[PDB]
Amino acid sequence: VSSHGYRRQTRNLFSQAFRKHGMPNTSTYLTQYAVGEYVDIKVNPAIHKGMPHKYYHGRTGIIKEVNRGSVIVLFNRILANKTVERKVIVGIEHIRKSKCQDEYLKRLEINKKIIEEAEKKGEVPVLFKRQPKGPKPAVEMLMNNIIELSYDKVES
Amino acid sequence: VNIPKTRRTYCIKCAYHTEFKVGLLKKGKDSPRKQGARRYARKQRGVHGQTKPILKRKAKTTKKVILKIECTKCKSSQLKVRGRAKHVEFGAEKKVKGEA
RNA sequence: AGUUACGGCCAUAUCUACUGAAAAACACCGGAUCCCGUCCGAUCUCCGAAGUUAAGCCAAUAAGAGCCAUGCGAGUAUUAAGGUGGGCGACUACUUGAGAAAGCGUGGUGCUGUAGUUU
RNA sequence: AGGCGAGCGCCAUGAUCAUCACGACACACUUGUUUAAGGACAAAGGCCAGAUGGGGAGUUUGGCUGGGGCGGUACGACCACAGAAUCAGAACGUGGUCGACCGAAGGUACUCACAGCGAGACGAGAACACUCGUGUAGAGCAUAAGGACUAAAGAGUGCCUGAGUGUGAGCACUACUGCUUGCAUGAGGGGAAACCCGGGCCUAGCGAUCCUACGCAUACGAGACACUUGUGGCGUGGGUGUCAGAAAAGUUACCACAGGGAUAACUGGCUUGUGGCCGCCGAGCGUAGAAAGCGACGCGGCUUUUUGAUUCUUCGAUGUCGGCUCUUCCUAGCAUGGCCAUGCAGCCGUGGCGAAGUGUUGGAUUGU
RNA sequence: GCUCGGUCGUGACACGGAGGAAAUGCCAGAAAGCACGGGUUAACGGCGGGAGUAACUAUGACUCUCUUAAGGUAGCCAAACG
RNA sequence: UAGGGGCGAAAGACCAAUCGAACAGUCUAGUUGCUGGUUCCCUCCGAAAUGUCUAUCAGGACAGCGCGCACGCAGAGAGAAGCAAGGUAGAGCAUGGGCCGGUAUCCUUAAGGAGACGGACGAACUGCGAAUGUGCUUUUCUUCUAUGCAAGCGUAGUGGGCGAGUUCUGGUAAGCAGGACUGGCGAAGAGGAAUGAACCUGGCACUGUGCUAAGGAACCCAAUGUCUGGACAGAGACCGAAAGA
RNA sequence: GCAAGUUGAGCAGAGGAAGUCUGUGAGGCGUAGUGAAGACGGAAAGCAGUGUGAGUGCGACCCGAUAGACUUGUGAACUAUA
RNA sequence: GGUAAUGCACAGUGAAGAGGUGGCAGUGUGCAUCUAAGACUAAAUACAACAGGAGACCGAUAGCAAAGAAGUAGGUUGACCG
Ligand SMILES: [K+]
Ligand SMILES: [K+]
Ligand SMILES: [K+]
Ligand SMILES: [K+]
Ligand SMILES: [K+]
Ligand SMILES: [K+]
Ligand SMILES: [K+]
Ligand SMILES: [K+]
Ligand SMILES: [K+]
Ligand SMILES: [K+]
Ligand SMILES: [K+]
Ligand SMILES: [K+]
Ligand SMILES: [K+]
Ligand SMILES: [K+]
Ligand SMILES: [K+]
Ligand SMILES: [K+]
Ligand SMILES: [K+]
Ligand SMILES: [K+]
Ligand SMILES: [K+]
Ligand SMILES: [K+]
Ligand SMILES: [K+]
Ligand SMILES: [K+]
Ligand SMILES: [K+]
Ligand SMILES: [K+]
Ligand SMILES: [K+]
Ligand SMILES: [K+]
Ligand SMILES: [K+]
Ligand SMILES: [K+]
Ligand SMILES: [K+]
Ligand SMILES: [K+]
Ligand SMILES: [K+]
Ligand SMILES: [K+]
Ligand SMILES: [K+]
Ligand SMILES: [K+]
Ligand SMILES: [K+]
Ligand SMILES: [K+]
Ligand SMILES: [K+]
Ligand SMILES: [K+]
Ligand SMILES: [K+]
Ligand SMILES: [K+]
Ligand SMILES: [K+]
Ligand SMILES: [Mg+2]
Ligand SMILES: [Mg+2]
Ligand SMILES: [Mg+2]
Ligand SMILES: [Mg+2]
Ligand SMILES: [Mg+2]
Ligand SMILES: [Mg+2]
Ligand SMILES: [Mg+2]
Ligand SMILES: [Mg+2]
Ligand SMILES: [Mg+2]
Ligand SMILES: [Mg+2]
Ligand SMILES: [Mg+2]
Ligand SMILES: [Mg+2]
Ligand SMILES: [Mg+2]
Ligand SMILES: [Mg+2]
Ligand SMILES: [Mg+2]
Ligand SMILES: [Mg+2]
Ligand SMILES: [Mg+2]
Ligand SMILES: [Mg+2]
Ligand SMILES: [Mg+2]
Ligand SMILES: [Mg+2]
Ligand SMILES: [Mg+2]
Ligand SMILES: [Mg+2]
Ligand SMILES: [Mg+2]
Ligand SMILES: [Mg+2]
Ligand SMILES: [Mg+2]
Ligand SMILES: [Mg+2]
Ligand SMILES: [Mg+2]
Ligand SMILES: [Mg+2]
Ligand SMILES: [Mg+2]
Ligand SMILES: [Mg+2]
Ligand SMILES: [Mg+2]
Ligand SMILES: [Mg+2]
Ligand SMILES: [Zn+2]
Repeated sequence: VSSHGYRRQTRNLFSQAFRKHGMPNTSTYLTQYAVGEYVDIKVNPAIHKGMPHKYYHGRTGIIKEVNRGSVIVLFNRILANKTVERKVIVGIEHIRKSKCQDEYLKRLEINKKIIEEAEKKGEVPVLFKRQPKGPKPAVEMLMNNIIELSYDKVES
Repeated sequence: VNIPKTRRTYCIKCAYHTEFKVGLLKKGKDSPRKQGARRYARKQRGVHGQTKPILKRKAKTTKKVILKIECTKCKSSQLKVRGRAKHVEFGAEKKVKGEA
């Protein structure tokens, strides 16, 4: 039978990668955080204070409050077939800034131009949506340089 | 476990750090005049047998170390709790490193 | 263009042999009276310029070891979905999709930020 | 009121109230010695208190479990493995550990490594102390297992008792418990300072209501007022290991009741280890010679006639071992009929093939 | 287990003592029992292991060693008891 | 001589067909987590056999899944497009464990040992690493959507499950014991596999005409014939191994 | 139905009467909370009925133990012993 | 219910003439309110047999066990049963 301590089953998780042992780099400490940013959790096994519980490893959430050397992040979780919000305390050594909003922020920068012109000249924005890839395109071909294919390889 | 007989620490009444005297807490004698003692005496009185349960299936070996510390200036007291230990000594000789 | 002080990413920067280097630096170097520290002015701390490019730091060289990239291995190994497919089983063919690794070939061998100094 | 030893205790005897034996009388009480004998003793009653007490009275005698019992603890905690690469995830599944220990093995600041290997240095050897060069951990880190750590978290050296005090918010399926983190304070610590510290490098070493002991200030107190006892509030200790927590020994073949095929003792079904029977290969043996007859070391099957393994059907009932009697079926063929091989001269045999028509007995010991 | 003897200790309530305004507590005191010393199995019951050693071999009268409250005598037996 | 009492040449025997504690009557309609039963029609919606704690294991409670009444309302059991985490299958044998053999060379012996290398390996070995599955953002992103969702309040049943396909652990195995994922039977009829809870086709108000599925088409039995190769065994259509001519 | 309020308490007065009508008039809950308490104070329509679903206690959906106790109740015509 | 004694008893002990009580043990002191250890008392309240009047009750397997010669016919050794 299995046990139920705070760091159960973390032999693979919570171990350093090959040729990457030691303390964190300066960039870790010089990064500034703000309320409302999206942030991503990855535990560093060498630091023993401010570690989250291993369920949260590799998950992304939103910063709710900022303190001297730690952050409070909001998560959601299913328990007993219902949704529950959870507020997780994490030290700054175990977090990295998330990339999940990157494309959306670029798109907002384009929208922000159009939405002004749409008051002056038009009435409503064109709004620049994405579209999924359509059907295969048409082609005009010169028809020299033909290559033949054959079952010449007998494959003993 | 070895404990020194003196400890400089914060005194709540004096509101600054002071010298304290350190010793093991002592369990005092039960009083017949309290409400629980009075109730039990009356209930036991007749031909009623044993009227309250007594524990028999006991299981623990140690009990928790508890220190009483007294402020030398104002005689106020604080209670400090230290966990379970089979044996305790006050003011013995230091555990000097690198013995023969 | 190098160097030097403080750095960033942490081997394209490592490890082993050899060889070069104008100027200014960087060093080795000469002492212990004091401050400071040793079994020991070796290390650490202080006060100095008689010497020297031999060393370190910097740079080149090597069908070098190791690291980094790419091609091939290879539509190979494994795998999702499907059928009144096959086989006594062990397991395996086909149809619509996803898709490696080791080895071995070829090329590389630090890049940059802020300030100071030197034709 | 006397006496002793450098007014003290010790030794003399004289007044004041109970009081334990012993005598001698008769009045309570006792006995058909009764116009009598005993006698304040006995014997007989009453109220409290100790002792003894299966002679009796009430009651109890945990759970999980390839049925129960005996055994173990899968009953409270911790690490690793597996459970078809998030997390979770059963079995009396696998390898183990816990109920503690430590004034430093706690807190801080600085210095320097280690295990080994190759050269050296009298006694001095395999193994004594001191040196030089290499050395990504091959060492250590009190105590399982995993993770972590290199101008350190390891080994030394200095100083300190933060193993402070109030009061908030959260994480682990979250009550208890453990940990993370906010603000305010200390005539707080260590460090030049930035920084760090409200136990142990991280994941284990633990416990409610009521009662009781101690610490802390603020309350209550019966018509009024004072004091000795008492009652409230917050926090810690004293303990429940069956660990979300009753106060508890057996036996019934003299036995009762409610139920159960949720579960055993027959048969049947599935399986075939064990039991029995058959094939394949050819090392050696047979007077020569693998194979007339055998056939090691290995390998593949069939049967249900042995005993296991499991619990699907029956507990408002399927009569349980052996013998007697009587019938039918199977073949893996003991005799009787036809044949083939031979290490078949003849006699007696041995190995094989088609074949189940007819036969296969009488007794002694023993329930068999 | 039953029985006999003494106290050296413990062991109730009463009866005393000290103190306090008083209650509650405290101290002394204390029979029988218990403890301690003897008796008792036609009372309940109980009654051992290991090594060597004799002119063939076997066996061990003999020796040594551990052990106890005492180590199964006289008889009887694969017996209704192997 | 009378019931927690009698009487016994002792068997728990006997005490009015009753005795290991008599009979009569009352308290009393004693108690029951256990067995049996529980009475009219149609319409609409529709489960669970799992988790935590329990002197708990034939029982409870709390939560999860139904239904009724519903304030209200931009959502979704599906994809894309950016982004994270993971150590299984395959592949390998660089730290640790561990099997067999080595040329030149080296060390001694005149044996053996070491070896520049090759072959064989681990659920508690890893240097590399899938497919499938999981989460985050964006409708400023395709596609659907009111006969739809639905906070809140009140209250039920359930808490013995079993089986198929794909996979795993214990065991020689088992119609054996125990988990995970996606649909079933339970609570599911109809047509087909001759028959069968779960397999194939495919989800049911009540009628009438046409068409197809799965499976069939000499006869039983509604619909059948054709072409080309194999095969002779009381064979096959239903059916066992290593070994063989 | 009435509403910062609400109500068939008991009981009295009327009435050819176990009905009905009218008084007097308590109490209860509400009109705002916090603490063990001393003490302090700052949001949210209620009361009484007529019925339905549902919890708890009483025989409690219906039937069913082996047992326990109590009597100033009965029995030795069978059977035991003097 | 009565909580460091609400009421009632038994044994020891046992008052004062002045005493009792004021929902928590004790001691003191003012204040308020009563008078135990002797007796009698109407009305307003409770409920069988027997008699009278009523009813959203039951209608001969119902309603009391019993709508007729019902505690009857009949039964237990007996208590009792029907
Ligand atoms: K006389
Ligand atoms: K006389
Ligand atoms: K006389
Ligand atoms: K008894
Ligand atoms: K089992
Ligand atoms: K275990
Ligand atoms: K360790
Ligand atoms: K009072
Ligand atoms: K009063
Ligand atoms: K108290
Ligand atoms: K306790
Ligand atoms: K328990
Ligand atoms: K018993
Ligand atoms: K008997
Ligand atoms: K059996
Ligand atoms: K049965
Ligand atoms: K029989
Ligand atoms: K024959
Ligand atoms: K025959
Ligand atoms: K003998
Ligand atoms: K014998
Ligand atoms: K007799
Ligand atoms: K009998
Ligand atoms: K009786
Ligand atoms: K039950
Ligand atoms: K439906
Ligand atoms: K259960
Ligand atoms: K519920
Ligand atoms: K390996
Ligand atoms: K593996
Ligand atoms: K329920
Ligand atoms: K069912
Ligand atoms: K269904
Ligand atoms: K059919
Ligand atoms: K079947
Ligand atoms: K036909
Ligand atoms: K009810
Ligand atoms: K009954
Ligand atoms: K009177
Ligand atoms: K009748
Ligand atoms: K009669
Ligand atoms: Mg897991
Ligand atoms: Mg008493
Ligand atoms: Mg120069
Ligand atoms: Mg000097
Ligand atoms: Mg020098
Ligand atoms: Mg030079
Ligand atoms: Mg059991
Ligand atoms: Mg430490
Ligand atoms: Mg801390
Ligand atoms: Mg810590
Ligand atoms: Mg428990
Ligand atoms: Mg069964
Ligand atoms: Mg077999
Ligand atoms: Mg059989
Ligand atoms: Mg029968
Ligand atoms: Mg039957
Ligand atoms: Mg029969
Ligand atoms: Mg035959
Ligand atoms: Mg015999
Ligand atoms: Mg279940
Ligand atoms: Mg049942
Ligand atoms: Mg593999
Ligand atoms: Mg179950
Ligand atoms: Mg069907
Ligand atoms: Mg009320
Ligand atoms: Mg208000
Ligand atoms: Mg009933
Ligand atoms: Mg009883
Ligand atoms: Mg009172
Ligand atoms: Mg009629
Ligand atoms: Mg009648
Ligand atoms: Mg008669
Ligand atoms: Zn003080």
